[PDB]
Amino acid sequence: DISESLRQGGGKLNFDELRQDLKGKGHTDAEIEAIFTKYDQDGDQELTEHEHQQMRDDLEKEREDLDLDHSSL
Repeated sequence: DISESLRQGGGKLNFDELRQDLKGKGHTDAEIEAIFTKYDQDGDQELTEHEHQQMRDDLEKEREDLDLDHSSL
């Protein structure tokens, strides 16, 4: 509940869809679209779960800790 939205916040991140998470922040899409490419975490922002499924391998090479849900203190 504490974390990201649902359709976006729980599936895939897309520039236009990532907005579902961060709807309303920048001025023109061009500004945000470019800015993220350099400053965004992944510089991709437009990738669905289906595409993510095929392309990168995060968990292939990463170990999560045994957490419960959200716990940012």
